[PDB]
Amino acid sequence: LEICDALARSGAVDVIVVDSVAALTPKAEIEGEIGDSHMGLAARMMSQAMRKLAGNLKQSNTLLIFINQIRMKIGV
DNA sequence: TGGTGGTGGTGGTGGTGGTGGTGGTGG
Repeated sequence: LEICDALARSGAVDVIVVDSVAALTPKAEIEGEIGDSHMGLAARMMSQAMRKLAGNLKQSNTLLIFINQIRMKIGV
């Protein structure tokens, strides 16, 4: 996301794509171990990223495309 | 401040309908 931000700020690129938001691990998770909580870090990271990108995208007139994946909820 | 992610198949029910006639013996 910081590559995306620093690229958009320059006004050079006209389209950016992120191949899946289901692959953007938080840092602490990468260096931790399997089975740890790592509760809601991804959500906080994504919210901050949007809050900080919406408007730099506008100024630079860039179009940013996300791809996602389907998961299912238990207990519904 | 900010949400995650689907498990595992179970047990059989009921019987139908009959077809065809051979061969005379003693004065």
